[PDB]
Amino acid sequence: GVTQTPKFQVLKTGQSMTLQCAQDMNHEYMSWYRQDPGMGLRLIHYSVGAGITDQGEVPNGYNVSRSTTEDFPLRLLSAAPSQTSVYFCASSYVSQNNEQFFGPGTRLTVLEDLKNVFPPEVAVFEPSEAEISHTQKATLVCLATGFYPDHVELSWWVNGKEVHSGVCTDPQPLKEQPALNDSRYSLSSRLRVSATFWQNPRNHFRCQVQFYGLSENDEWTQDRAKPVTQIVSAEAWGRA
Amino acid sequence: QSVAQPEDQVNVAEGNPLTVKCTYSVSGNPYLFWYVQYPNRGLQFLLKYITGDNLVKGSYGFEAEFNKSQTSFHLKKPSALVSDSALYFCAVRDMNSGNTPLVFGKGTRLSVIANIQKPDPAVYQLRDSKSSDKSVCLFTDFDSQTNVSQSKDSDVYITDKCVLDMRSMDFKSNSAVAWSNKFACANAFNNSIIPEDTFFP
Repeated sequence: GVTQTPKFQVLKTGQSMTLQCAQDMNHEYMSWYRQDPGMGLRLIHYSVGAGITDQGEVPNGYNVSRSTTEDFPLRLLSAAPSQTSVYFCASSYVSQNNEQFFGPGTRLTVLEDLKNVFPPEVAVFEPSEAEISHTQKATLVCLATGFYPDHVELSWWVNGKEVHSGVCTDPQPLKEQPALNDSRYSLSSRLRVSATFWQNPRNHFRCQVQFYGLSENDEWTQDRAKPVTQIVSAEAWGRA
Repeated sequence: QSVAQPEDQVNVAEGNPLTVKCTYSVSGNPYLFWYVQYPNRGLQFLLKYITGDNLVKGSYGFEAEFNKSQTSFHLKKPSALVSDSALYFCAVRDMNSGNTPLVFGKGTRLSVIANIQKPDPAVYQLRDSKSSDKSVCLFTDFDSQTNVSQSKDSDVYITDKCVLDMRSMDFKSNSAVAWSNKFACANAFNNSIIPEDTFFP
């Protein structure tokens, strides 16, 4: 299929970056689109084959190359705030009847300065007796707060394995300071199990939030810990 | 060479038919496509119309009818699932264009409202698993007739509703979370407009 790396990325204005895209389906055509709220998907650049690159609808500020059929990298010369969005690479066979296959996307955020990047703090809240007795169900809540930018992945884990059933995570994070050009965020999620499951002391629950921040080759002289890409979690045991 | 999705948001009740509109403007014969994008994912191909049968079938039970006279290619599905909640994009390629990449519309968000057959609204309080002090308020089990409003107090945070599906029980339920570093659950969702029969243990 089509793969893209990185999946998330934060950049300081002026920095350069190369988004990778590969497809192993022998597709001749590869392309890059950006998706922005209320603007759908806009074609940046595309390629009909090795050695050829074709200008798209919004090529300014971007460069691409096609030395091979498999890869089609997108390079941001000098990152600018307007380049903040989600980029999708897509490929397909040559004829007009073929549909395009999309990669998973890359969420990119450009900031004036990185001093605004913060990882999340995570906390797990346990089910109340009231709910258990009243519904015979048990709901755990997870909170991730104070993070910025909005590049996170929250997952629940039970006895060593990731779960999806009985879970719903806010589709959007909320600003802790609605009035701030770079307000930090909070996000919640819930995990609901049967009262019986939670009441089993041997069951262990865990909420982990994968935060995408700075990398090793990133300077940092602030007192506070460098906000690198990391996983912050909180856990709780079942209660009898 | 363009496509238009006249509506931005579309709401359908769980189990009911769904329709996502799209119209095209093309010089030659149009090749139309529909894609779905689930939260935080890339676009996934559903179906396409090239030639012949105007009624085309695609992935996940979706269908679409190419209507020339109306220059439309609406996306349809007999019975909507909550999991069908996503963003939908129709795209087009003009046969007389010359092998250009697909051209997309602005998309339309589809919301499939869960059918809560056994509402039992209630606001519970949950304690932190590592320390006393911290707590959150959980407004859960309300039917989808309920609207969770943001908090007036700047120190109170309230998340929008969110439906969870316990497949092992074919059970689904809504819930919203509220917390504050200031505050009590009794008046947490006060500003909303909560069911008169809400259980406040």
